[PDB]
Amino acid sequence: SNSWAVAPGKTANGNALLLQNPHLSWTTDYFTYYEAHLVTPDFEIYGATQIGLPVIRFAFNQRMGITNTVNGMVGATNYRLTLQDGGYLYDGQVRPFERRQASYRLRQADGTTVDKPLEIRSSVHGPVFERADGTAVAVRVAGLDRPGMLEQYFDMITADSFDDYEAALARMQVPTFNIVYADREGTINYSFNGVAPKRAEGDIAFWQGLVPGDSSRYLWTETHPLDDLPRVTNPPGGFVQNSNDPPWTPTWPVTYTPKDFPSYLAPQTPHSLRAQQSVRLMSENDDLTLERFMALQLSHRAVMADRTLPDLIPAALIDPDPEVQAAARLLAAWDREFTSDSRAALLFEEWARLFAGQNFAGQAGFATPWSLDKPVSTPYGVRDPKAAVDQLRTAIANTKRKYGAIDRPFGDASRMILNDVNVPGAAGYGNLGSFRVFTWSDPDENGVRTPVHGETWVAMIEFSTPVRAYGLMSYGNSRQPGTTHYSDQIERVSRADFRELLLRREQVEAAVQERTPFNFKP
Amino acid sequence: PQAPIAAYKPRSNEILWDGYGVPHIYGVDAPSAFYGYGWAQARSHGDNILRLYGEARGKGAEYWGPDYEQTTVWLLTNGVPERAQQWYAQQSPDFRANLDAFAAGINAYAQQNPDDISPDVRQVLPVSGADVVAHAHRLMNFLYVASPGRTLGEGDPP
Repeated sequence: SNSWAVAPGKTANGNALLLQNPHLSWTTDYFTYYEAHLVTPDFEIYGATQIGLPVIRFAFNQRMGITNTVNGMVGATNYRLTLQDGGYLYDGQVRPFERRQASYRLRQADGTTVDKPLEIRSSVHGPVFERADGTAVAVRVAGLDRPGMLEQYFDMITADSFDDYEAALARMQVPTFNIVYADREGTINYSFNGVAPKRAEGDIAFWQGLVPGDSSRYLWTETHPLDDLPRVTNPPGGFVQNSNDPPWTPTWPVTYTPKDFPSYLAPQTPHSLRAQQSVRLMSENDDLTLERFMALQLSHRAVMADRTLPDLIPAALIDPDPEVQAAARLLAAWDREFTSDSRAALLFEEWARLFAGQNFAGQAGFATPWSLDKPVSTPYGVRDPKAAVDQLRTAIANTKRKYGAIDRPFGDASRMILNDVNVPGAAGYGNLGSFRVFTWSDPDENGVRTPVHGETWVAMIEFSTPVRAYGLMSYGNSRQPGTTHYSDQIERVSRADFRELLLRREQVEAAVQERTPFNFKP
Repeated sequence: PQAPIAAYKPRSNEILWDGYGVPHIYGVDAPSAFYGYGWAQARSHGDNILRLYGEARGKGAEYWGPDYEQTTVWLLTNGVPERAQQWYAQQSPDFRANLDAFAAGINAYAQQNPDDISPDVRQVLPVSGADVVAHAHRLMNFLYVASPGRTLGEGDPP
């Protein structure tokens, strides 16, 4: 997911800009986004939310808007229990479990149900699970006493002022997410939100692992208020961003450092290349128009090529194998963009899968490691050129096997296919540095691949008066058998041809194709 | 200071759908708009929504069998369907009416358009405010925050 918010001072027109850009599976129930527009005499909201949520999570209107990215807020603890004597060891004493016998029905192949017993055991920590290896684990989830998640989002997105928004956010009913805000008044905000247990010791990695479950020493009971969490408001940089990176570069220059917060809130791991691109795309550009803002969102730079190719190529041209030599020449002529017409891109991907592991996140191959001090220009270079060339050797094989050639056009293998609509792909993996994201599948036997995850709802909003907004939904606004509204946006996506989002009543009337009057009485 | 443009005052309850199937929902008050919204979501996504709500009652295994059983076991064991009932009762009365309206809209779409509802999610109906609360509760706390994979010691591919 990406999120930008730009302060008035950083724009040509003097109004704030907002990017909504969640990345989720294209093919998963509860992750499907839906676009809607709600208008009463007292509030207005437009945008997208996961199906079955009655409130819009990616909302905007004439006054304000928000967006969300995943932050991994560690809001649960898994505890390893020491089983002994029918109970579990805890503070030197064997202590018994709470047990209840519940049941559920299971549907059988023949349409009947059988009745199935289900013991539910709990320790002090929470409900207990046995892993396939025998480890008894108790899970302790923060914020089970926060019933107002839905109403909090509703109050945030219909906030009349930043103060009202902030008061709503401060109720701590939304247990996770980075949340970014912008408004027509000129305020922009980043908050690393969620419900975080207060802990007296241990870093994030300790708390993500199995915490020992034999001691009150590790049993937390309290959570952090909002002003204990990383936040940024109208920073001197004139923008805020998050691309799933740790909260330490939400703007440039930074307004805090990792030592200002408990160490278990968020990791201190290297920033993805997409996250690095996010910071530069914003910080390097002033006097932004909405048009230019939109063009920046399309960025699909193969940043990892920039970090590795200057070392890889000269090393590879030395190799005796003419096919390796030709691969190096193909790679060197590449402009390092993930365009449809790229003949080097697929090949580069395959080398990168070997150089940085299958998810492109490994760091060991670089000569210069990622550093907090050069946080958008590290890691750099190739540590072992000879070894990397051998990786290119294997990658030439893999590219040919998968795709049929070392030089097949990117957008001939990479297709976006919904129903009978078949269009050329462009952009690619976030971890290679592509800002706009399409997480391409493994190819089929004809070397054709499709996005499994990536751009879903994309909207860009300028809080002028009236507001101006443009959006697309990759997989359409419906997924019911036979809808014409599933594959009717993807061609536009392939051309980056965004719809004007229609908020004002006169615009809505000009565009209406179906009127459903309804009447509700309780 | 420069005020935003005038709000629109809906004088009747209607959904104006555009060419891409985006519902513009106009209600004369909050519960109307929420009803309209549940209607629209059921039009556009009824099958999966109903399936998901059925799961969040912890009835996956009962409605749809073994492929739904592990989520059933995960959610019953974490007392999700019952906490949803509690959370529902604990809503402010104004917001509880919005959730009831949303469930009503879903139900009313399925009523006026039974042909649009896949046979094996029919048994789920009617849905309630608590259903809506439950699904949101599985989504936030038991998919995002505490995934079954992190606890059971698993997780999904790339």
